[PDB]
Amino acid sequence: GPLSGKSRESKAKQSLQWEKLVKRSPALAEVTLDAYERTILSSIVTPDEINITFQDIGGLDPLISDLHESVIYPLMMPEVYSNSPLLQAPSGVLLYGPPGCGKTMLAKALAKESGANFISIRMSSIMDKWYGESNKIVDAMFSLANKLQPCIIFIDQIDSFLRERSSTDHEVTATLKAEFMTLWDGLLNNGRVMIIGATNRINDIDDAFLRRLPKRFLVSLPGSDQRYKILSVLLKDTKLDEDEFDLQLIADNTKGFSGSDLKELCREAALDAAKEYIKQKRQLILKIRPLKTKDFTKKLRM
Amino acid sequence: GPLSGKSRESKAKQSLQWEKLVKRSPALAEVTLDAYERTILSSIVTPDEINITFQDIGGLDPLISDLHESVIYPLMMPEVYSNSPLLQAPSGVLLYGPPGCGKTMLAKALAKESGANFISIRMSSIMDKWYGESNKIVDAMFSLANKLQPCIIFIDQIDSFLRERSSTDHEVTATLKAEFMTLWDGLLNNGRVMIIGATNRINDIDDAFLRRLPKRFLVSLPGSDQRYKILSVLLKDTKLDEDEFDLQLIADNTKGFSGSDLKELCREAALDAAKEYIKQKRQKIRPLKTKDFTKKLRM
Amino acid sequence: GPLSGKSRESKAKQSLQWEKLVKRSPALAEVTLDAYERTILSSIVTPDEINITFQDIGGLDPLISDLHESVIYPLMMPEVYSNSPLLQAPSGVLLYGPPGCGKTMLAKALAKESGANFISIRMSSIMDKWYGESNKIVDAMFSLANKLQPCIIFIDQIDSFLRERSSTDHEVTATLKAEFMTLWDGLLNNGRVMIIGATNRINDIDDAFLRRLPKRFLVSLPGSDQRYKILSVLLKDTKLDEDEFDLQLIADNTKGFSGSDLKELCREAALDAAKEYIKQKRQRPLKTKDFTKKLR
Amino acid sequence: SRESKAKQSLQWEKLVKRSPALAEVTLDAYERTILSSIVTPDEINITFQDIGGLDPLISDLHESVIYPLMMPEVYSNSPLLQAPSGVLLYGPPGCGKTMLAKALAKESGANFISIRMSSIMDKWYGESNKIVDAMFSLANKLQPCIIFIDQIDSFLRERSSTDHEVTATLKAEFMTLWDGLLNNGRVMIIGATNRINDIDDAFLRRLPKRFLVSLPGSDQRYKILSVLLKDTKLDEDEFDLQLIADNTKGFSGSDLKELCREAALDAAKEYIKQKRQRPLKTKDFTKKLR
Amino acid sequence: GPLSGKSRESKAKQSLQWEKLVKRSPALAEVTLDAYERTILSSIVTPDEINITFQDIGGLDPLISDLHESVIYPLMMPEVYSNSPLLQAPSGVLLYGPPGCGKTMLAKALAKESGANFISIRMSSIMDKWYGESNKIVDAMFSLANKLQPCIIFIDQIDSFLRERSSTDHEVTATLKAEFMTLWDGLLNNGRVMIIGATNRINDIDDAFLRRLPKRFLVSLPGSDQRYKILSVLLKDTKLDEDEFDLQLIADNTKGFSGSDLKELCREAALDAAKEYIKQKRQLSLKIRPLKTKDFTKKLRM
Amino acid sequence: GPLSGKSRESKAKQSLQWEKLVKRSPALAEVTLDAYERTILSSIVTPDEINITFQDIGGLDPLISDLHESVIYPLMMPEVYSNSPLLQAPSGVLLYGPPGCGKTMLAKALAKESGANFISIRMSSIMDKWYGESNKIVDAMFSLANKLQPCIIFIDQIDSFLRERSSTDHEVTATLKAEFMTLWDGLLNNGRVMIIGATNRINDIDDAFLRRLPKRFLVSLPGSDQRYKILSVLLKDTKLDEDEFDLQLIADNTKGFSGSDLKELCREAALDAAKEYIKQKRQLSLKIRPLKTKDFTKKLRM
Ligand SMILES: Nc1ncnc2c1ncn2[C@@H]1O[C@H](COP(=O)(O)OP(=O)(O)OP(=O)(O)O)[C@@H](O)[C@H]1O
Ligand SMILES: Nc1ncnc2c1ncn2[C@@H]1O[C@H](COP(=O)(O)OP(=O)(O)OP(=O)(O)O)[C@@H](O)[C@H]1O
Ligand SMILES: Nc1ncnc2c1ncn2[C@@H]1O[C@H](COP(=O)(O)OP(=O)(O)OP(=O)(O)O)[C@@H](O)[C@H]1O
Ligand SMILES: Nc1ncnc2c1ncn2[C@@H]1O[C@H](COP(=O)(O)OP(=O)(O)OP(=O)(O)O)[C@@H](O)[C@H]1O
Ligand SMILES: Nc1ncnc2c1ncn2[C@@H]1O[C@H](COP(=O)(O)OP(=O)(O)OP(=O)(O)O)[C@@H](O)[C@H]1O
Ligand SMILES: [Mg+2]
Ligand SMILES: [Mg+2]
Ligand SMILES: [Mg+2]
Ligand SMILES: [Mg+2]
Ligand SMILES: [Mg+2]
Ligand SMILES: [Mg+2]
Repeated sequence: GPLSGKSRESKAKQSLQWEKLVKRSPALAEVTLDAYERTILSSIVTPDEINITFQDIGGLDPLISDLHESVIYPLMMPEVYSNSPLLQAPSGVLLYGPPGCGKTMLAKALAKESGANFISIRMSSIMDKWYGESNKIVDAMFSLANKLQPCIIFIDQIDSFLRERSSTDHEVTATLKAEFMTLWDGLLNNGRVMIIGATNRINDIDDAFLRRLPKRFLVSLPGSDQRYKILSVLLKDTKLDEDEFDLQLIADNTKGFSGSDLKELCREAALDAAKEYIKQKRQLILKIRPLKTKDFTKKLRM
Repeated sequence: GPLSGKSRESKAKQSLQWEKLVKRSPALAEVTLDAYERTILSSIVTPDEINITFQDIGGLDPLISDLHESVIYPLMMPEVYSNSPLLQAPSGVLLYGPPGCGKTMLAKALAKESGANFISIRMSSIMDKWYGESNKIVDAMFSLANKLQPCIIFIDQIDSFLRERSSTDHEVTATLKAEFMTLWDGLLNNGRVMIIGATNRINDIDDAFLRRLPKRFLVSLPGSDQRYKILSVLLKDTKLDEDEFDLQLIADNTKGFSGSDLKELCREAALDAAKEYIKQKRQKIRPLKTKDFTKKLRM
Repeated sequence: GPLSGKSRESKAKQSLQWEKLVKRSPALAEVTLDAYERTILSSIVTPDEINITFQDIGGLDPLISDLHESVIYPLMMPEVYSNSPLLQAPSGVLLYGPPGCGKTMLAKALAKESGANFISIRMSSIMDKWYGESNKIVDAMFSLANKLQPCIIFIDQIDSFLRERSSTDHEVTATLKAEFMTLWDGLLNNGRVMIIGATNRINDIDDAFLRRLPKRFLVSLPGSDQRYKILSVLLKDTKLDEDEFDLQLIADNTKGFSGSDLKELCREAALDAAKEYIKQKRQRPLKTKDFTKKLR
Repeated sequence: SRESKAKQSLQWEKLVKRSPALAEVTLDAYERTILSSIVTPDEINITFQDIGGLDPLISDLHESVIYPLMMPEVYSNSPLLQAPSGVLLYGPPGCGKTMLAKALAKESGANFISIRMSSIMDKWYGESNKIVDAMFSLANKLQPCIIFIDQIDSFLRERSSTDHEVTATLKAEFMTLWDGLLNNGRVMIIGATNRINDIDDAFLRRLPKRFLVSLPGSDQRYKILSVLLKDTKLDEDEFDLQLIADNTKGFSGSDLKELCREAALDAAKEYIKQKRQRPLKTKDFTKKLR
Repeated sequence: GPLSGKSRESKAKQSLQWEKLVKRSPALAEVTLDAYERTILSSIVTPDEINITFQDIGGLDPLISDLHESVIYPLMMPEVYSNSPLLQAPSGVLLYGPPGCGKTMLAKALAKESGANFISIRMSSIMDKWYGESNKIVDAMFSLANKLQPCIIFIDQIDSFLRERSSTDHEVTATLKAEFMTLWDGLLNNGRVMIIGATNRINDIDDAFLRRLPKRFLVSLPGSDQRYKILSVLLKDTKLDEDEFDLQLIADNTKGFSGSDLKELCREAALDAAKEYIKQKRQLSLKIRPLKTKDFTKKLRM
Repeated sequence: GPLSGKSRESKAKQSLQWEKLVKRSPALAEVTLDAYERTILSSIVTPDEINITFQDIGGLDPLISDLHESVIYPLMMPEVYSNSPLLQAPSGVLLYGPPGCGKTMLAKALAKESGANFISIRMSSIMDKWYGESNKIVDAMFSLANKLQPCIIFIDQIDSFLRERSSTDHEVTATLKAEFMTLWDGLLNNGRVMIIGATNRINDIDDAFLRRLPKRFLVSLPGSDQRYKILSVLLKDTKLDEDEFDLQLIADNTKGFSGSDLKELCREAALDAAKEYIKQKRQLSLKIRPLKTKDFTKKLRM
């Protein structure tokens, strides 16, 4: 058994994740897991833990539709695509581009809406100082993904785990990467198991690992209409002026703005728009003023 | 388990920090911690460890007000800002500018007055020779900040921690930076956790790491009025001449002077003004005059 | 495990330095040190190791007086300077100027006669190939300097230690310098701890690192009176003829002439004045003629 | 490597053979790595007597280097009579700075660290600085020590921000250990170079005694020719060494050695041909010159 | 019940060693031994087992004399040294240095000529998988050494038995080392019991164990005169040509050679010198050819 | 006894090897063994298990002769070498060099022709997860090698065992190496026991272990004549065309080829020559085809 994951809170988290998985998939109750796979179970992300929905992603509607029709529907609905063997889901999916464009939000929406079991694994859980523990951890990760047959394995910042191999790499790290390469695509074919990765450095990933991510989505910087959609999504459920507000000017004048930059701009604009409301409530501890174009003009450069 | 948290002095420091945190926040007694989180607990900076007040900072009054209204109140008073989802605290805060302008001063004031639990982590504690211990250290730091729900993780000199990723980066360093990037903004959203960093080289920070510091404060070189306020703050509770001392001359003639430079100038002026009293004591302090400050100023 | 000690000679040196520190300051016997702090302990210079005092430095009398009144008395006498918040010792001290002007011996006299526990770190001990050990070494150094509360950390040739940070800098060195800047002036204030450096390239020092050295002493090339004082200091307990010796002329003829060069000139004058005496030993007082013979 | 450890054992054996008191001295691993670069008088075949044309320079070098470092008891009356911290042998190339270093290593017999930049330089982080520290510590342990760095202008070049990090830190550590607070014993580092101006002033101060081994004069060239042409048959009537010395104008020691070697080979060429199947004269010397 | 030495041959060896000890010391017949002490008795080195004499060690005459005057005579002749309490033998002796210099030769000479009962214990005879057996083995070893009152306990390669303690040490190893420390120098003072140890890595030994070895002997690499003495000892009772052999030249040109290296060189030189005699004996010249210098030069790098 | 000797087929193998040893040496009937010695018995290589003859090794005739007169004859014929005490067999033999040059062939020929009892033991059978079992295993290994008095303890890849000692070594591994050092050359002298090692990285062996291997054979890369002899002995009992096959050129162009490389080249050339005959045999020319230079050169680089 793995020496890590023996904590009482760890066991409680594993039991909680297993109960959630069994509640979502009743057929999962007949599946028995190893101790290593039970340790991997703590990295499962349920739909509940995610508050991001595909409707909360703006400016990526063609990308969202392509991701659905090429990733989610083949993986989650194999009966429709069973007519031809070339209609299967890809073994790997890579979301790459400049930071802040929505790769992590797309991964969150995949965790929430796809319906596939999701493992958001981090390298802290994979790495272990003891000999041979990391290889068994990856083996358990792949075996658990095979057991929860429609599974997605997510590795955020995948350019570090799947970095280019070299002689200067650590022996345990190199063996771990080789084991991941073998289990990803080897003699024993996986089931409906997909490894989804998000990264900013596309060229830092090993060629043998980039080959295992054949479906690549370029979440690039948003355009003017894309920025308008992102701003409309961010400024949803937030009151805006019916006459003075002009979202087109904000979308056009945010040249070279990522989604996170637009989120910070919206947060700042809402803060200085409601400053009067926080001033009133701080004395106690009316209504928040609808957002105006001018509030965006002060914190933008024209 | 972890490494370097097993020393008796280290365990005593962890127990002291946990006791201070529980005393400050009585609801924190029910929180249980892993051994890695206990190791991170030695990096906790409590308000009693900081002697620096927000009123002890001069020349940054609009910066202090903006930092308050956009950082502290959304983080520490979510009930006021709960009406709208866009009124939340920033994911990260960067205090960047020329050295000596008061970035560490603002960080100390945040550690003392914000009321947020504060972790001042240094990369000596994060780094570990053993394999995979540093990634677990990062994960423990983030989980501890999540448990102490209004937490601020402070990383002084964040340009080295968040350096731009390269193919020549060390494998442990690169995996550590990727793990910090994932936990900073990933699938599992953090609570009221904000990472505050101070740096002189903002360009050395990675673009994806500058992404996670969306609220940026430029603590630039002080102006004439800013120098006036800084020198007035430094010379507080220190005797000054009523008629023979003029401070506007010192503020105007200290062109291109940071707060540290003004502190050193004030220290030298006090030293060679009270040298006579020091010589008498070695065997009252004279009021400070503007002639003394002109003596120590090259102009 | 710092991997820098763990040797019989290293452990013996560390125990010797700790015994000397406890003998100098009896209050240190209750202080417990970590393994990394014990590794740092080997770089500690006790006053008995230094054979140079303040009376062996000449031509820099107002620099010695200013260094005393601005470094030693604020640091070693807190009760005298406790009246005002602007009378504390500096967080850093920089000795800069042309080489051979008297900065290394000034640091020697600081290690000998100031009274503070003295740490003369060389970058080789700090530079460790293993991951994260250099930063732990720096942290242990700062914690040990805080434990021995009156302390001075000396970095000779601080220009390369505190060089300007760049993208071409190694990752371990960049984190080392960042950790040094954090512990030098960060959230956790140091005690009576200051960092003193002697260098010849002040411009090579990083601006943020130069900021942490606010009390900067400029040791320039000596003047005529300064060179005369240096020659008088270098010629003590030696035979000088009353009528023949003219030290003033030797002082003026040494234009642009450093203290190390003054030592070299004095040692060459002694050599070619006592050549006959040492030849008789194997088998003449110092005058202006022999000094001007070596000079040009 | 096995060969490196064998070389270290070789040098250690030779040094304890010369100095019986060195058996109790313990060495660090980096100290043994430095000891691998230590040369001995046995492998050097050049004597101070073989240094012709530099008699006044040889006498001054002896008086300022050999005796104050080998006889502390004679010079113990005055601290100013001690050996210098560094000695620089600068001048035009081919004048015999390297052979001066070999004669210094041989006749003095000191523990000679004839060390190079390649042995100091290492790819791993912090290795070169530890190498320099162990070099100076080993020089402190073997108290009669001279450290030689041939072509020291490249090693002690002017410091700049353009310099690489590792070599700049290396130069800073060498600067610290050359004259620092932990004062060395009878340790003296000697450099031979052709570009004295290329050496940093901070390193210039650390070689206070300098040696200008210059272009030989007519008498100096005659002494060089007389010294290097020993154990050779010369016809008394035919030979005229003064004319040969006066003919070579502006010729370095290396040029004189090459000219004499060419003349001797041309003289002995006939004999070699006969073996396969004559004394040296002024005509062969004058014919080679243009 | 020690569960070791239960075999018939081990019991026979124990009985033979006890008989030899009783023959050597007639007063030893009154001593009754426990079963664990009988198990320790298998490690007794009676001097007839050793063939090495002190004379058989060359180049260590000052070391041999110092070892005698400071180790053997204070231990074996306490009547002479009983005038002052500071003249007793040390509680431990460490022989350290590069391998092949003669530490085991000195230990063999001590086993053969000192006259002290010698126990050459090994880690296999100490370690036991059963609980608490190894500590009882060490206790029996110390009690037996006390019973055979002039005794020497030898632990070859002592850097492994007395390695530096750590929290990563095995429980039985840490308990064993603590028990050895307690019995070595504790409340109950030992008799004329000395723990002589030979090692190559003195720095690997624990500081608390190096303390219990206060008399340290450095058997370093031999010098030219020392190598000449070693070669003279090794080439004794061997035919060498008077006119042709030059031992001094071989001693100079065997630079950086340990005693074992010189032994191997002498063996190879004698082999290639006598090869003719072996070639003549295999057919079944005459007498063995006396060894000359060239037989050593051909096997030397020089 | 340990857990290794409790298996049924392991006990059968041990009984078979003991029967073979008694059949080869009739004096071995009276010798009895401990349980650990019986487990060591399973690592003993009988000469009939080896199909490699000293004549099967080509190009190493000077090395084979030197190995014989310096290693085998002193060990196997002590009556001939008993006139001089310096003619004994070395305590250790090291075969080092680039891989594929014939070190394992030399060890096989030593196992089959030398006549010594051969212990070719691997480190898995030495290592044990239990406390102190590895030390007892090596102690029984040396005791058994002493009982079968002419014995060879061969450890292939001797660099992994006998590696340079370090503080990062496992405690059981460190005690194992120390026990091997003590039994190899300690107080209790071994009989005609010699440890033969084969390795590629001679520098990885510890200095104290390299000392215990004084006789060293450098099996370097074959030269032109050496490669000619290796190809001649590899192409034995094989039909070769007298007129067309010129082995000298094939020996000339295999620059840098080891013995394994020449073996693979010969195998490929033989397969290419016999492809037609083998295809014909699968359907059932009718005779084998003599080898030619063209088949060897087509696999080679001119
Ligand atoms: N398409 C989008 N629509 C609305 N908001 C977005 C979009 N993309 C990004 N954001 C905002 O940016 C923030 C972070 O985005 P995200 O973490 O997905 O970036 P990323 O492209 O994955 O970069 P990184 O790989 O560095 O995390 C989110 O909190 C979100 O509010
Ligand atoms: N704005 C200010 N008002 C008053 N004092 C100041 C100010 N800025 C700096 N100082 C003085 O300078 C000292 C150090 O300042 P601080 O460490 O905050 O500089 P910094 O901007 O963080 O630069 P660095 O990041 O290089 O440390 C403080 O002790 C403080 O007394
Ligand atoms: N002011 C002085 N009085 C007497 N001797 C001096 C003086 N300055 C330098 N010296 C001589 O120089 C040596 C000390 O070196 P010094 O302190 O000059 O180095 P430095 O100025 O720090 O230059 P660097 O930074 O290159 O080390 C002593 O041996 C001493 O003889
Ligand atoms: N001083 C010596 N005189 C004669 N022979 C020696 C001497 N030292 C070593 N030898 C030869 O070396 C062989 C083994 O030496 P020994 O085992 O004593 O080495 P060691 O120093 O104990 O190294 P290790 O601890 O690795 O065994 C002996 O058989 C002996 O022939
Ligand atoms: N001299 C030789 N004559 C004939 N065949 C040889 C010779 N040397 C090697 N070979 C062939 O090489 C093969 C490999 O065995 P070999 O003895 O070369 O291993 P080795 O040299 O010890 O290399 P390693 O160290 O990798 O085991 C053998 O099957 C043998 O057929
Ligand atoms: Mg992301
Ligand atoms: Mg700061
Ligand atoms: Mg200096
Ligand atoms: Mg031994
Ligand atoms: Mg005790
Ligand atoms: Mg093999």
